[PDB]
Amino acid sequence: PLHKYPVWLWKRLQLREGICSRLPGHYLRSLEEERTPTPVHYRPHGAKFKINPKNGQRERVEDVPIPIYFPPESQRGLWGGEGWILGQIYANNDKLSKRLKKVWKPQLFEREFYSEILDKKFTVTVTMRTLDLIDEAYGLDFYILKASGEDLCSKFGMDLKRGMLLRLARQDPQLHPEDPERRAAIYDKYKEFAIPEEEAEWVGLTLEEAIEKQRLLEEKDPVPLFKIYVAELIQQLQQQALS
Amino acid sequence: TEKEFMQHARKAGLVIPPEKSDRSIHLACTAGIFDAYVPPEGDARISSLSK
Amino acid sequence: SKVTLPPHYRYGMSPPGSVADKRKNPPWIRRRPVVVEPISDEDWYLFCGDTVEILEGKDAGKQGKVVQVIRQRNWVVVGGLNTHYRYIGKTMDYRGTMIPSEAPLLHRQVKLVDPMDRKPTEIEWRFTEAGERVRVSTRSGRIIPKPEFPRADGIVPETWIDGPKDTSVEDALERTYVPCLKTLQEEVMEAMGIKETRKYKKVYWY
Amino acid sequence: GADRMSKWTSKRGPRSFRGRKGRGAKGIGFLTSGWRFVQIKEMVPEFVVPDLTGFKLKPYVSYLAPESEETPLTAAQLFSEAVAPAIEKDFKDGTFDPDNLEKYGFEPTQEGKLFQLYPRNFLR
Amino acid sequence: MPSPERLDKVVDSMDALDKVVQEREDALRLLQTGQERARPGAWRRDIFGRIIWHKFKQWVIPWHLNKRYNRKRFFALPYVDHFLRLEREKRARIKARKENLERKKAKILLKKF
Amino acid sequence: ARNVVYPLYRLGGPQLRVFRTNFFIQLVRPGVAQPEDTVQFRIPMEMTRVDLRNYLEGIYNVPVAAVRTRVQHGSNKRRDHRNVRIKKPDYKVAYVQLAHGQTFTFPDLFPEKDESPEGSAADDLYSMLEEERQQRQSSDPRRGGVPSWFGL
RNA sequence: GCUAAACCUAGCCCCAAACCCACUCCACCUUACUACCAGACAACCUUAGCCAAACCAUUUACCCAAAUAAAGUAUAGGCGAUAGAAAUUGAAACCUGGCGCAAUAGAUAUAGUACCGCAAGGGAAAGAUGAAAAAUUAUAACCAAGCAUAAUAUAGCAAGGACUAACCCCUAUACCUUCUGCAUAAUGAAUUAACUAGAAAUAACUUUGCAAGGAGAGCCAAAGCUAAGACCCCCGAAACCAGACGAGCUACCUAAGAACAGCUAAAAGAGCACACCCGUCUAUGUAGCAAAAUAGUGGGAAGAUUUAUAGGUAGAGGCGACAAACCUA
RNA sequence: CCUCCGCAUAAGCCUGCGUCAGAUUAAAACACUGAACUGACAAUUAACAGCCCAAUAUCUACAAUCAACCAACAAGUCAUUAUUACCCUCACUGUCAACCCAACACAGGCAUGCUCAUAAGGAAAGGUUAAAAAAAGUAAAAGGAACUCGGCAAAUCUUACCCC
Ligand SMILES: [Mg+2]
Ligand SMILES: [Mg+2]
Ligand SMILES: [Mg+2]
Ligand SMILES: [Mg+2]
Ligand SMILES: [Mg+2]
Ligand SMILES: [Mg+2]
Ligand SMILES: [Mg+2]
Ligand SMILES: [Mg+2]
Ligand SMILES: [Mg+2]
Ligand SMILES: [Mg+2]
Ligand SMILES: [Mg+2]
Ligand SMILES: [Mg+2]
Ligand SMILES: [Mg+2]
Ligand SMILES: [Mg+2]
Ligand SMILES: [Mg+2]
Ligand SMILES: [Mg+2]
Ligand SMILES: [Mg+2]
Ligand SMILES: [Mg+2]
Ligand SMILES: [Mg+2]
Ligand SMILES: [Mg+2]
Ligand SMILES: [Mg+2]
Ligand SMILES: [Mg+2]
Ligand SMILES: [Mg+2]
Ligand SMILES: [Mg+2]
Repeated sequence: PLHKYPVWLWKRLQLREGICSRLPGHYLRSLEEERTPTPVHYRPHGAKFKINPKNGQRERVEDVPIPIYFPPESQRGLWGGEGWILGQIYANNDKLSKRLKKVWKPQLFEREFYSEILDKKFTVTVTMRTLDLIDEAYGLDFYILKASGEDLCSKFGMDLKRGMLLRLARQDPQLHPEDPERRAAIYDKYKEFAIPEEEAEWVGLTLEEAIEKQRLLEEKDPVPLFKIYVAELIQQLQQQALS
Repeated sequence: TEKEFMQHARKAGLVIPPEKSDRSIHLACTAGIFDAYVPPEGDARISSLSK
Repeated sequence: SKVTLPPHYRYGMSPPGSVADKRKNPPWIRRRPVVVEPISDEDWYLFCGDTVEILEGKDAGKQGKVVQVIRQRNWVVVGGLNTHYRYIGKTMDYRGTMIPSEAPLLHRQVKLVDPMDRKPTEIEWRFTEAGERVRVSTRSGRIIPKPEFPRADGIVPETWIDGPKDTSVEDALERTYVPCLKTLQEEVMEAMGIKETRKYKKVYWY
Repeated sequence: GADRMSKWTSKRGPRSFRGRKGRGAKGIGFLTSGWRFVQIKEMVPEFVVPDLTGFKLKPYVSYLAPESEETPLTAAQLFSEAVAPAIEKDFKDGTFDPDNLEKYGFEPTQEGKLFQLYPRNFLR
Repeated sequence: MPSPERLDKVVDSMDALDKVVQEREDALRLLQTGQERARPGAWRRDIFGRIIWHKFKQWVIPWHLNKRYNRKRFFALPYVDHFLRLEREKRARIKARKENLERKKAKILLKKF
Repeated sequence: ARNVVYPLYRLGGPQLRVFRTNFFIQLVRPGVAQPEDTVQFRIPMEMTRVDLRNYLEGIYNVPVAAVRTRVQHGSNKRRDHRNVRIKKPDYKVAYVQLAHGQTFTFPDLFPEKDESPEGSAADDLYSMLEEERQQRQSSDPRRGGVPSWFGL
């Protein structure tokens, strides 16, 4: 026999089934977006057509990504668009020798930051590209809120983004009373986003966490049928009496 | 190297219709005679018309 | 009582719960099954007890009554008509007493006969507008009631006598149930005078 | 080799296995430090047998009993038979209050009385 | 045995009584609590990736500190998807062969009759 | 009761009481020699000693002194047709004894074969068979082998 | 005529359509088939290899996005055996079978049953009278390999020529093959029944149709284009990687125990010698009692000894009082 | 007549020479009927070993070997205290056997106690004749290793020399 749907559509089928179909639209769209990240370990081509030497004929060129590995240390900390590259390297840079395997490792600098939106210092083993992006984005909060989910490549970054979005949406007192001018200035500095509350709670959550949250929201202990029975009875008696 | 002989039957007709069933047997006769007729002793001597 | 039958069991007159049946086809032989006409339960017009008529055979055109019906292979027998000859008692030194045995027939060879003129007539299932469902003729428009045949219980209710361990009728139909919001356990506990002071503590479920 | 198709009973293990297996018997106590058994009288199932003196009902029914149609006894029928008359009586006069319903048999929780239904505290 | 049907009669009578008392208990539970099946539980996935109904065992100590209950795992882990797919393919083959058998039987019935 | 989840008893909880029990005991006659006070029963696999004592003193109200039970393992050697072992259902026999020194024997439910009612759908066939047997068995070795039907 | 030969149905493979399911009560993560008690640690990782290039170290479609022409084009490739796109016109919703088969065929299956190992795992034949077996009847027989009915009768690869008759008369060195040469004393064979071994492109040959055009888009063309026919075996090794299994026999270690009469006991890793640990030699058998046995002649037997229980060390390794010894014959 | 055996404990599938009918057929290397069987009848009842121990802090250097002389070296196999809370009690697993691992009813192997031969237990022989050959046992007129590469079964009881 044969299958009705291909093997690469079962995830979409399970999402369109029942328990995974009650998810909100924005979360499903953000999960099914799937956008390519920024080139990090390779220089992308300028134009779509490149004139190669030796022959005067134009050819279309494309920039392919590099299959990099993400260890759990990357998800725990805040890394850039790099990671572990499990590739192969020849001997003396020639294909007429031996094909050896070489795995590069990024550099880790255990530094300390200070988030202005959360007002709490965290110890994160930051690298160099992340520090460069933070310096170019003029702060850490801007680097966290501007970069999308395909740029952080870490769970802590998405958690920080979701926390900042909730803090900016709920208008909850960040610091403390007796000086609201600082909180007002902080809220005015980060005003070019302002994601609503019903959509900021589903930013960065995985599939299992989303299913757990949807089950907890749709829990509801079974109401006893006695209340429904007496309600139907009083409705029927009112309908037969008022007529 | 592990085979025996089958075919286990008997050559005798036992009782099996009336053993837990709802269909009887519709016979068309009986066992013997009702009453045995007794011919006269002088049948061969008086084999004519009457006497 | 409840024995699982093979998926391709051959029905040969004898009931599945008998010694002769276990002797005939024991659970070891899987002979060729006999495909039968897929007749539904609503189109089965002939029952057990009504008079029938043999279409063709060794004694065609004769009447008779049916004493046993088979719905698995559409086998019906006639009350001492299309029969053969055999022997009941058989030993090693003496055998005899020839008693005829009936032979099963198919539904295509048996037609229902109306008691008005004693003639073969096809009978259909015409649902009456009164409420019940009986058998109505086709070329005659006559109605044939269901024949009264004794059930498999082997006892008639017109002369049943209640035994020592048999109850009457005026007590089994006595309205004694009182609908309330009390469980049977607590009810039979409070009815006998059993009391309890201590309660049940908290317990988990996982 | 040993057997595999047969189930694991209590006649297969050595001296260290005869005891913790058993035949599914329900424990009515525990052990102590002196190889003794502390049987609790509140753990043995007490059989409650009512009196059978003036009971006129035989285990077999007579064939003269007429038959009737069969229908399941759902909760709606019991409700309409028990609570509906009382509710109609208290509403037809003018004293029904939808705030309190504990006077009709309804219990908001099952931790108050002894015989609870959802957790099932009673055996059988 | 003189009369073996009496045993079956008593058996079915007691089974009917048990069914009646169970229906009454279920009706009372629905009128009071409003939940079916007095045995609590939830749909949990075992290690084999089978959606089964886990029944509660009713312990004394809670679950966040038990020693034996924590050793009972409840996750599929990415290595049983292939086995589940193979079982699904086997069941699909079974159903297809059953449908083919039914079609062959129908064809034989239409050909002979 | 068997196949029923028992409620977890807490230190100081109510008395565990069962109403509709699901136990089926069988009074089996002893095979070997047994005294006049020891009575042998057959309890299911989910029944202890105090449970049997309560069951015998609550329903039948029989004074029980001591209960000594043991597990009986059925045979498992009978092979079918496809070479497979046939497992027999196991049971647990009991050996209770009376308290007040009373005696108990096991009567027979069988020596009473005095029944000869009217038989038309069963006894008539046997009567016809025996009549045919009495009327047919009349061979004569002096004939040699000729049939005894022709009167000539 | 005994042995024994045939009697069709469980269905089996792929299409079109359709997306397929999982608690009656109890037991199922500890010694699963166990009702009941105090450290919550457990996934997130380039697959490799064989073969081919007559070796092989670069390389070798397998990568899961519907056809085709482009096109096997530019390209990559010890520039060689090979690999291989893109840009581009484009891709007509709905219909229930087998020019496949019938138990050595078709799924291994009536079944993942027996059986083998502690273990993963490997894993095979089954069922035939009949409308009425509640017709235990008298018939339907007749064909292969093995047998009696019905043994031998001198001489000769078993055969031919023959006459009035089996022998007697003459001639004549089994079968396929590596081989110049084989019945050779080379290879295979006891028979019967079932099964098993030439699958295919560019370029070629023949025959219809159309024609400077042929062809159901793409391709070819200074007599061409389309279609059809025709054609290229089977089985048999040692090796390598990946995923899981084994110290219950044997090597080593760990914790708690047991064993050793008697005499000389020089104080002893002393001697003879029971039970015990191993087996230097003779005799018996190599399809045996035994896929490693039987008695003594043997060494030890108060300690570097043996053993009952439980756990750990496993292949790019374990262990080793070092035999390349052992890791379930 | 043998006992180089047996009875128990330890390990092991758990019903595997008790009765009944079939014993026509089917497994005894042949028979009776039964250690190579079909169905029904029920054995084993614990006191035997297990199923075990409420916590907080603290305490435990002068072996065993008749342990009393002496003498050691491989330096060793066994024990409690103060406090808090707890007076419901006898449930569960097996008690059969001629039995386990080696494809078997195999001259193979199995840990401790008991009298080391007794009160446990079994039969080298189916019958007929004494063919040749082979294997296992007693001894022989004279030589006692003169036969064999070598004292190779065997019984007397056996000293010295060389190498390692
Ligand atoms: Mg090669
Ligand atoms: Mg393209
Ligand atoms: Mg087959
Ligand atoms: Mg096969
Ligand atoms: Mg022949
Ligand atoms: Mg010649
Ligand atoms: Mg040939
Ligand atoms: Mg050759
Ligand atoms: Mg040559
Ligand atoms: Mg030759
Ligand atoms: Mg050769
Ligand atoms: Mg040969
Ligand atoms: Mg070991
Ligand atoms: Mg060694
Ligand atoms: Mg010594
Ligand atoms: Mg010595
Ligand atoms: Mg060496
Ligand atoms: Mg014993
Ligand atoms: Mg062997
Ligand atoms: Mg004796
Ligand atoms: Mg002899
Ligand atoms: Mg001499
Ligand atoms: Mg010499
Ligand atoms: Mg010698």
